[PDB]
Amino acid sequence: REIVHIQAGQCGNQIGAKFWEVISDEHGIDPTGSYHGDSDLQLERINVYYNEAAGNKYVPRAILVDLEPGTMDSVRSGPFGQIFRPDNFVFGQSGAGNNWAKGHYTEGAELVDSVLDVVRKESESCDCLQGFQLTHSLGGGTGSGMGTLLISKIREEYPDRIMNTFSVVPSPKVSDTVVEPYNATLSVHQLVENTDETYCIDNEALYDICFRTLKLTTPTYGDLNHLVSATMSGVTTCLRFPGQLNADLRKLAVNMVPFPRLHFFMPGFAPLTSQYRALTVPELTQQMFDAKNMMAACDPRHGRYLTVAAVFRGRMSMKEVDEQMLNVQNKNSSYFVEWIPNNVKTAVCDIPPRGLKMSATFIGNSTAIQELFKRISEQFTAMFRRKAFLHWYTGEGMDEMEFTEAESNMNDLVSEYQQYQDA
Amino acid sequence: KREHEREVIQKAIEENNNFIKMAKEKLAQKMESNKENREAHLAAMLERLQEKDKHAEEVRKNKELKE
Ligand SMILES: Nc1nc2c(ncn2[C@@H]2O[C@H](COP(=O)(O)OP(=O)(O)O)[C@@H](O)[C@H]2O)c(=O)[nH]1
Ligand SMILES: Nc1nc(NCc2ccc3c(c2)OCO3)cc(-c2cccc3[nH]ccc23)n1
Ligand SMILES: [Ca+2]
Ligand SMILES: [Mg+2]
Repeated sequence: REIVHIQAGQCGNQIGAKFWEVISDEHGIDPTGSYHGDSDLQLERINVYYNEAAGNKYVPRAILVDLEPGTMDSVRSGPFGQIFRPDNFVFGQSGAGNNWAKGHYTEGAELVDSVLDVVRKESESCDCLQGFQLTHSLGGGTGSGMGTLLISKIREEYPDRIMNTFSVVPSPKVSDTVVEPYNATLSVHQLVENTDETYCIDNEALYDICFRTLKLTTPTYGDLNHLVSATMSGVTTCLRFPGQLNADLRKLAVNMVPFPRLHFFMPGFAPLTSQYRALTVPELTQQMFDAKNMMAACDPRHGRYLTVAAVFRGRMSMKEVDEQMLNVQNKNSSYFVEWIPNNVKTAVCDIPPRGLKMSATFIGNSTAIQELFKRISEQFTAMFRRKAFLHWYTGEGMDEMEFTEAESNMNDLVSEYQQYQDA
Repeated sequence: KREHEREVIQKAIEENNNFIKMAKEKLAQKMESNKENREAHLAAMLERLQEKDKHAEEVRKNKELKE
């Protein structure tokens, strides 16, 4: 039933806010929190993400976290900013200076208890909490360090609930500081241990999509975050609308994750919008499987698919959908592991997103994701072999040993992906 | 994991305090040693001048006992 949403830091809070705008529009909820839709299908499972307050008001089940105030002031002034509950804003003053150790061990620790109090108050009033989703980046200090601290405390107090993240992975092509590879390696180590599902969103890929396909000479953060919000809408559609299926986050996890550590998913979206030509089912199918629509900069022909979910939205022929999904599997069979039968699953929702007649969202558990971690590992090593920029971290109390251990964990994850790719 | 988190934050506190301590003691040693050296320089100069005044007295006491 109920999901609790958490957004931490600058990146996390910008994409989180965009997510709430898009889905609030789909459910017919305006910025004041009043329902003005045309169809009972919009409200029948509204309670998954929204609480009902007095006056038939709908309030997002959302907690907003940062170590500095700036971005949460921008949220509060943003177009839908009044819809969030005021008591759910939890912010410090110091900042974390793009420093994972400040987020995880010093500045963040002072705030974490007050954040957990609000989480507990939201969970306490849930009829039947299914679990949690977190939005954050891995390259900074607050979302990365404090986000993974939060993940650890939530597991300790709610050990049998599902913990899911949408995680933005750094790239030198879109970079704020040189230390991003350190912060990302430290964070992945935590995710391998403490999440059930992590959507890998690579700023490299989002940039290449804006540049090559959508034709934009200077992509802003706003342009990248538009794709992210559309993808997240796609991926939560099956819980959010009456589509026959009787599912919860745990049944989805059981269907998608064959080994506990290999739970990092590659998202995609079709069609890519910045037009009027409607799109045939063959075209949706061909484009959703195309490398160029993937949100993690990995070649799926360089690995094999452990599992795939496809979600189609809009009015279309289910016969034709089945035929096209079968066509792609039968003609490209070598990229799908033979030892998990029937590992491609398909959903259809009648309600299309805003501004499109037909769309498709892709979720892949592919061994080609090892390419992303290798990237990060090389950037890590190039600095760590000379200890460059380490004094920022040891000054907050960390030893070199912790860096060596994190590096080892991530090289092991890569080796595991390779083991299942050669089988 | 929680106990490790406590050890990290305590190590950070400890290093900041140790830096403050060592800078305070280094400064105090320097500012004492400099005072002692300067005072010794001035005391040697004054002592040389007083030895000069003593010699001038022995000279006038030589000229008197000549006559
Ligand atoms: N896609 C995307 N990436 C962002 C955004 N803001 C920051 N980043 C990236 O996230 C990393 C910086 O982390 P940031 O969120 O600013 O740090 P924090 O505030 O301490 O959590 C870098 O890789 C940036 O390129 C955003 O709005 N969208
Ligand atoms: N694992 C997994 N798969 C998904 N895709 C669709 C699907 C349809 C039919 C299926 C199926 C999967 O698996 C077997 O039948 C979405 C999600 C998700 C994640 C995080 C937050 C979420 N809020 C709502 C949903 C969701 N999580
Ligand atoms: Ca403080
Ligand atoms: Mg930043």
